[PDB]
Amino acid sequence: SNVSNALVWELTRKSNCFIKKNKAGKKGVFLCDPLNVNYKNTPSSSGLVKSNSTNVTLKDGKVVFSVKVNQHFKMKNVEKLLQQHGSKNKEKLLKKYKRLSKLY
Amino acid sequence: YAKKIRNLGKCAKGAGVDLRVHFKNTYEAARAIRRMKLLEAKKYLNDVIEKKRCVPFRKYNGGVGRTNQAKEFNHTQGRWPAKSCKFLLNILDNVQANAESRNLDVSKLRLIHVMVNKARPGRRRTYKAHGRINPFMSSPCHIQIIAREINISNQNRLKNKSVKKQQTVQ
Amino acid sequence: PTKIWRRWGRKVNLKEKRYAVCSSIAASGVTSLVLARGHRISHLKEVPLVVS
Amino acid sequence: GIALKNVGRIKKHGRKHLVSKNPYLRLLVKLYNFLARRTNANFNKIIAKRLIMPKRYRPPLSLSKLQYHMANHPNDIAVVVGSITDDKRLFSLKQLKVCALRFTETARKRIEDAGGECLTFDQLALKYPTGKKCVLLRGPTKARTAEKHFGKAPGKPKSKARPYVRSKGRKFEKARGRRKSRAYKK
Amino acid sequence: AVKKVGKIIKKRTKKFTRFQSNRFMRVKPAWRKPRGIDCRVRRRYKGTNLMPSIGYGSNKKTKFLLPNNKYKYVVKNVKEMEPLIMNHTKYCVQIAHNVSSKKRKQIIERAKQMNVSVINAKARL
RNA sequence: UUACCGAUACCAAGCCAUAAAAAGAAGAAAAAAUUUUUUUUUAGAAUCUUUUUAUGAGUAGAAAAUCGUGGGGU
RNA sequence: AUUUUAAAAUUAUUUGAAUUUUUCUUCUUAUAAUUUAAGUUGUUUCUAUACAGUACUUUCUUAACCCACUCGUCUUGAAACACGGACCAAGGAGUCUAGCAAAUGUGCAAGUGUAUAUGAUUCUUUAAACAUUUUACGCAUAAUUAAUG
RNA sequence: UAAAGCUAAAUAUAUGUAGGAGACCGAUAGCAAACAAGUACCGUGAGGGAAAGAUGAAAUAGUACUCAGGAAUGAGCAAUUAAAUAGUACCUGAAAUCGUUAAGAUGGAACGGAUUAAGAGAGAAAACAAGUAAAGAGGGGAAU
Ligand SMILES: [Mg+2]
Ligand SMILES: [Mg+2]
Ligand SMILES: [Mg+2]
Ligand SMILES: [Mg+2]
Ligand SMILES: [Mg+2]
Ligand SMILES: [Mg+2]
Ligand SMILES: [Mg+2]
Ligand SMILES: [Mg+2]
Ligand SMILES: [Mg+2]
Ligand SMILES: [Mg+2]
Ligand SMILES: [Mg+2]
Ligand SMILES: [Mg+2]
Ligand SMILES: [Mg+2]
Ligand SMILES: [Mg+2]
Ligand SMILES: [Mg+2]
Ligand SMILES: [Mg+2]
Ligand SMILES: [Mg+2]
Ligand SMILES: [Mg+2]
Ligand SMILES: [Mg+2]
Repeated sequence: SNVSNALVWELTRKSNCFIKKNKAGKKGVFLCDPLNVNYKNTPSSSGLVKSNSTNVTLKDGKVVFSVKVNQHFKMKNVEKLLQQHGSKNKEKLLKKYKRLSKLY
Repeated sequence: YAKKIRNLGKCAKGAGVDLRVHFKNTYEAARAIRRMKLLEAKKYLNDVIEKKRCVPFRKYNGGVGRTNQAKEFNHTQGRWPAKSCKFLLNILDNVQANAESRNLDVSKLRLIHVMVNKARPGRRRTYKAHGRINPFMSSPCHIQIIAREINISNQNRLKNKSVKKQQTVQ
Repeated sequence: PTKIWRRWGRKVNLKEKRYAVCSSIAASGVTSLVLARGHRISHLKEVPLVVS
Repeated sequence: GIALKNVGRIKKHGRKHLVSKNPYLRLLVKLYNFLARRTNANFNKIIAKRLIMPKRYRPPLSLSKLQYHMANHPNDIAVVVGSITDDKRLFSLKQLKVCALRFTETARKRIEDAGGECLTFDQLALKYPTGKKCVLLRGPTKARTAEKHFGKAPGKPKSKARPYVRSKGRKFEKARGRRKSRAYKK
Repeated sequence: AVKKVGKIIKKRTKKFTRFQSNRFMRVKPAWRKPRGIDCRVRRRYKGTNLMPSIGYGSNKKTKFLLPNNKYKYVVKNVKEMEPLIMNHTKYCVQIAHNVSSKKRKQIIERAKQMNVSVINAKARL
């Protein structure tokens, strides 16, 4: 009753501690949230604002599948996870996971 | 030292710390010297101290006279700065000694770098006029000297063009 | 020159202060806000975090 | 060049965006702006504008005044973009349904007692998005004490502007130019 | 003049130098707008220095893009690299001037894995 | 009498900013490879995004948005 | 991601009229495509089978055409035969308090402000923060009069 | 209840001494004074009143030795140092100014703007080549 997603967004559009914005090359303002898919600073993409969200991360070396109430896991496996708790975005996530896999 | 050298085995250095001679005169002397064989430079310096050949004052030439000797350097003005020459002579001697200490033959040595910088001036007072103290500073100088021993892309079209040009010429 | 009689403190309305306190408490409540504030709270179940 | 006023560019004289950083109020303006633009209902636009306005132009509307305004048409919902204050000078309170930005606590209590309803703006929107059966009201705007110093300056004849004075009493601004006896009057 | 490369139009390759910055050392070239009656630059006489103006601005769409067509993003740390896994064509990394050689190498490695361009990979090489 | 040359004015088009105006809380498009892989994008930040039109001189002065320095909390 | 649609236009068909008898005659019944719609598309070279070259991008440096007077300043008017400025570095000028007002934000609202001071299981920070006793005072809520009022 | 008197507390403190703090200053700042500072120095005198910090971890590493020098210094195949272009005027070492070398220009200024050109430097992150194949050197992740 006191708190809602819009309100949260309003609170944290500016004063976050995941926002990183480029001083050099002024266009670009990123959100480095644990539950942000594409790393845009928008209410419709951020982990903080959205209720249900399912990002893939790197965390500490090994890739982690994260979910929102908050859950953590570890290509086929990823797909299965998505199928289990899911709500285009899935495709995007999958794509991201591929990229993450490439890293080490 | 201010130069670029590559092989210091063929070079002989020499310096003066804070010489109590006028920068301008000594600068002139240095200019006169530079790119000379060392021995020839020495000879020249000796001549100037015995007032036989002048050093031509080309840069710092305000008021400096109009000697007969300056014709040798295509110039009107010149002087015979004695003290400066003596100081310079000393440093040349030092350089020569250094060369000797190394295995450099002093016949083949050229002055590649005769640098004279101005050093920090010693301050004295002169008294003027209506109770006015003015500075009466020396203009001493650092001298550095370095003697030194002395003795793509083709392309097919471009190629074709070239060939054509050649043919045309023929 | 700087002087000791610059106004150093500010009076803040008691009520306003109280309100602020309440709002901070509320914030501490809300998980997302806490996260934003910078804490590594992803592995805590309940964010009004109460202990025996 | 071009012989124009303000060179081409159109002056707009009022507020633009609310300067407030009150997240709830920002949300409200967002909502009502949206409503204004889509449901081009006038009402909504007006509401949005009033939300944007500064604190003096959202003066407090007294319960008594609200009651008076509701008098002729009952049951329909008075909306007030500012604060509603209670009135000790009222005795009885009717069954009032009022939307406001703020209710002072006592006023709210009184309303509750009356068996009335205190609606916030979001609730109103939810209920009456085109403002059907609503009534916009304003509190007394130029009833402010600052406004009593404005207008024609005291000095100009027939001006009812309060001079800015330290205090009241004979010693303060009551002689020359305030009575025929000391040169002139006003 | 105008400096087309592709879709990038730059209207003014020359920097706007301070008026008279050429004449006195004490006056640095950093643009400063001449106030002052009788300035001639302020008054815009033919043949003097030009005044930077908003007319010179680059098209909103290509603005901060480098010749690469990529927005520069400065990066101090591996964690920061991560925001641009989903933007590896639009943004290009620059490694911060203060980053150590080992750390720089690590960053470069990460960038290669991501397929993201590094504009100063050669620092301390 | 023609023709011409000729401005930062005029005209057409582009781009910048300002002002106002429209208007806005869900989805595969293509190419390249050889029916399936690879390549880019797959937007929705309200002081924000998209588009439109007009306009742009300026001392004293006024305002807004930016930029930077020393220190503070985060 | 449906005003790059719709229609206009055009081509090749199909039904019915018209007086401008017409291989561009017009409208309209239907159907397909097209661009004259619905802001540039293609083809072929070259760069180039290159990792920097002498090409390409860019900095500086010189020339050349045209232009360009010493900035600051008071002044109707400064390039001035007005003044200040040899050069360089650092320092160097609307600030802080009191009280009033307006503006705007914020709280509460016929109230509001806990003023001194007290109290606490308050004591590195704590010179803050918290609390207000198990009708203080301010400003406002009423004005007006020289005044008893 | 005047013309006699005393009296603790709450209060003040830019002086001194001793503590403790700071959204204070950081050597042209901060006390005038970070240093043998109310010192040197000036004034008959009352008074006036500066400048001046930093090598290095360690000088219990402060420049041995050799050559040339009258000596200062200089040089070294020599030497402390991690480093001496950290050599006691020592951290960093800007500008003005001056030196060396190179390149360039040069008929009573110079510089500048707009526009190219010619030089001379730098440069590949758009300024070509993804992948596929063969086998080297690495690193990861999973599946059981
Ligand atoms: Mg104007
Ligand atoms: Mg003028
Ligand atoms: Mg203007
Ligand atoms: Mg001219
Ligand atoms: Mg005059
Ligand atoms: Mg002038
Ligand atoms: Mg005069
Ligand atoms: Mg004067
Ligand atoms: Mg003068
Ligand atoms: Mg002066
Ligand atoms: Mg106010
Ligand atoms: Mg007595
Ligand atoms: Mg007594
Ligand atoms: Mg001092
Ligand atoms: Mg080391
Ligand atoms: Mg050094
Ligand atoms: Mg140090
Ligand atoms: Mg030093
Ligand atoms: Mg001449």
